[PDB]
Amino acid sequence: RDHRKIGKQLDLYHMQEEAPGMVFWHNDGWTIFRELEVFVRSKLKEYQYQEVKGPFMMDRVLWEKTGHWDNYKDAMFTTSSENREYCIKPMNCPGHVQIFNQGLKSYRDLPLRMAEFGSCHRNEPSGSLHGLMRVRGFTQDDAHIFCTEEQIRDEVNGCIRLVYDMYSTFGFEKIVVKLSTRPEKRIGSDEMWDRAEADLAVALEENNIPFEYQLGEGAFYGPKIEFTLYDCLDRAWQCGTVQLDFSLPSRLSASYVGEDNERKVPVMIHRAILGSMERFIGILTEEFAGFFPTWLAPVQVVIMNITDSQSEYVNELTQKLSNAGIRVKADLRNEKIGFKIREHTLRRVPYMLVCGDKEVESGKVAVRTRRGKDLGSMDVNEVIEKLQQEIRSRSLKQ
Amino acid sequence: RDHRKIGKQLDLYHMQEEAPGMVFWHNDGWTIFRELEVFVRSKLKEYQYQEVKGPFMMDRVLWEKTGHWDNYKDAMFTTSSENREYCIKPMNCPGHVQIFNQGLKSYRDLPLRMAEFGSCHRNEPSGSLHGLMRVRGFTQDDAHIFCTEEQIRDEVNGCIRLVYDMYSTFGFEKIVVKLSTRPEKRIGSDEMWDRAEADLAVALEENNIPFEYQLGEGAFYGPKIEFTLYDCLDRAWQCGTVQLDFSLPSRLSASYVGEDNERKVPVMIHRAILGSMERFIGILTEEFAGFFPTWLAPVQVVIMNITDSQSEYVNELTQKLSNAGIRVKADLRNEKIGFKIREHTLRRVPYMLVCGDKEVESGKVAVRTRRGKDLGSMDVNEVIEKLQQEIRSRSLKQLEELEHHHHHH
Ligand SMILES: Cc1nc(N)c2ccc(-c3cccc(S(=O)(=O)NC(=O)[C@@H](N)[C@@H](C)O)c3)cc2n1
Ligand SMILES: Cc1nc(N)c2ccc(-c3cccc(S(=O)(=O)NC(=O)[C@@H](N)[C@@H](C)O)c3)cc2n1
Ligand SMILES: [Zn+2]
Ligand SMILES: [Zn+2]
Repeated sequence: RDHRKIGKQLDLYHMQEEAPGMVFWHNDGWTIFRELEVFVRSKLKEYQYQEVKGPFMMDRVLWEKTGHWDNYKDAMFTTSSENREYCIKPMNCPGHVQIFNQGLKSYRDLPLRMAEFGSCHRNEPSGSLHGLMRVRGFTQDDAHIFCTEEQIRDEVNGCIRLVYDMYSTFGFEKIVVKLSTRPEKRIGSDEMWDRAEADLAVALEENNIPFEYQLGEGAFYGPKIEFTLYDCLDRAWQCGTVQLDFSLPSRLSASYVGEDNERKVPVMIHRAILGSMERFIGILTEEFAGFFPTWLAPVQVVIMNITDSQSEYVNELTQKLSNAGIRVKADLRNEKIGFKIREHTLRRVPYMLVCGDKEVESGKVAVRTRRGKDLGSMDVNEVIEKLQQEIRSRSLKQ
Repeated sequence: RDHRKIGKQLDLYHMQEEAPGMVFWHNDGWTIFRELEVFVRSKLKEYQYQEVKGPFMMDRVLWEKTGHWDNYKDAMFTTSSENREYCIKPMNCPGHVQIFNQGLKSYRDLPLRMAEFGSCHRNEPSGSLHGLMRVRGFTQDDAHIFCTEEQIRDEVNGCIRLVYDMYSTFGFEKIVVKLSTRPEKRIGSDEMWDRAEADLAVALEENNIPFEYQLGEGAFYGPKIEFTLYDCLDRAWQCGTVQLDFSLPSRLSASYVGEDNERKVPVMIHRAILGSMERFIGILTEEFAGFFPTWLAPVQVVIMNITDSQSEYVNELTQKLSNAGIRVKADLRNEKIGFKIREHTLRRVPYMLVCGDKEVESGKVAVRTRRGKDLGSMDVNEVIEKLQQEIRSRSLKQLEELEHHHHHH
């Protein structure tokens, strides 16, 4: 099952030829995107990240300094104003360094972990575009960690642990790791590349991760660990990535005062855990075949009446569920109850609550699921507490 | 005092010449921006809005169809790929209509209220840029409501109610209101403009809102109610706006099946309540002189020790307040208590919890505020519950406080 077909059926998003590779998130798909942002934020809270927002575009001059112009030119969208040329950012790193560069820094500030849900644009050839997997405008759950050489091992280990921690929520059984080494066009010395590739290879082995080399596929600024997930057709897609950069901070004049009073350039680790939100949503859509776990489901509960005799009770329950923080809708249409149930089932709404006269008298609800399971009559507070528990725990099934 | 000065003082954001009019949001300014998004979302929910995201760019051909190319050329950034020209969006409306246009719509689907925190770029001349108030890249708390002619009154009224509801949280109740009428360069017939302008005036009148006309200041596609807020120099900034558009939906082939199975074109109401997030933060910054309400404050509480002896205790408390959902920092430095209070007052931190030996003993904290007020010792759990309530109610004013700092009484 193809995320593009499911995305249309569940009204998640669309794309059009007036904007190739550019996603229009509809309400329900955007709800998924936002829930993923909430999840990421909760994880970055524990791991102590800042969260920032950089500018959408910056002077071409700045992208010339980083090496992006010489090593990344063809991917970049450019625009002009008042005789100055700007690049729409294809990466968030240079903006993060700009923010790091505001205010004197010392060893006391390191490791400084700086995250952003960063909108990137990369001008992918149109013949290479595919659904949500390969687009031109996407958002990374990005971060750059500024640290000392002595902190590299712990900080890279932290990124690796974050990947497996977050991925375990979604239950991925196939996670293939690649180590992508020096590409033909690059910055930094061969010596720097030797150290950076060895640091990543050793980090993988210390974490007991079998990996394969992907020769020549590293970033222009540094080698990359890539966490690869697989779509329905078993095509490989880079999702999480951890990269070691001994070059950009220097090109952008980043420095701090060390514990020993020597002013030094910080090491920068680049990482994304999900990768791009769009691609990760494509993956989840296929992985679950549109049956999103309850915490991610655009609409968690639909409550239906049999006739308008139960309209008032249905409205009351809907407000009660909604105030409990559940994404709930009332379906009060003059349609047969079996017509309503089938519609919400096909929409993959996890839970459907049916209210007939028996339910109104008892203060209960008849509960069924999108898999056709019939949970019978349940008391309203019990369904609320069960749902709240499954949402709060981000449970994989139930 | 200017929001740009306070912005530096509180490390909210900065700007550089490498990106004129593009904001770099630091952690603490982004915290305020994010909390405003949460607040607006709470209202989108209550008022029954979808929330969507349109793409940054779309073909110039589409922008030509709207009348934006003729009427809005100067302000648009363009870029190209594979011999096709794209406009970076200056508004979110055309993207919303593209979403509406997916799948057959019926009168049953109306009113359809579609919100977006919509990132816009407008190529403002560099000479007229001004801090956060006038930038090139900004985010509107935007929405378009697609409705029938019979629904206009209720839907415009709903937007007006939403403006006063949201502004009341900040203590803005006496709002200056203008009705901006047809500009010299416009689309749509005189008849359509007469109607749209009357509809907005009747809505204001029905709501007992005094207003003035502002001739020729309407959007190219429709007239605008404008809600003005003032900065420290009493300069008038457009914040909230509610607009009536009988032109764009037809230009972009929007339709729905009416009750007699006839094809109809939806009316579109545009509105932003805060305006742009950047401009609204600038306004709040100046209005409160950086004394943001606790729910918005980048750092809500600072816990400080006197000597090394209380460091262990402060850390326990910081962890405890942090698990309770409060934005809290520890200040463990070898500095005098008064030195710390002055710093965190300049940082506008609502509450400062002072921990000496006697506090370690009794499991309590000595509470001070950024307004110089000594609130005595309180129990940790008492402080937590009171902060939680101040945050959840989005209270304008602090514990035991009559009047928050605000420039306009
Ligand atoms: C053209 C195109 N289309 C997509 N759909 C894409 C989807 C995802 C990615 C992608 C996502 C995360 C990371 C990277 S990366 O280039 O390997 N790395 C970076 O960008 C780093 N600067 C970042 C992790 O700090 C790339 C890149 C894409 N590029
Ligand atoms: C150039 C520039 N710089 C800013 N800082 C700006 C800050 C805010 C605004 C602004 C905010 C809200 C609304 C409008 S508007 O042009 O009047 N109206 C619209 O854009 C409508 N399409 C929308 C409300 O649906 C404009 C426009 C700005 N333009
Ligand atoms: Zn990066
Ligand atoms: Zn609009």
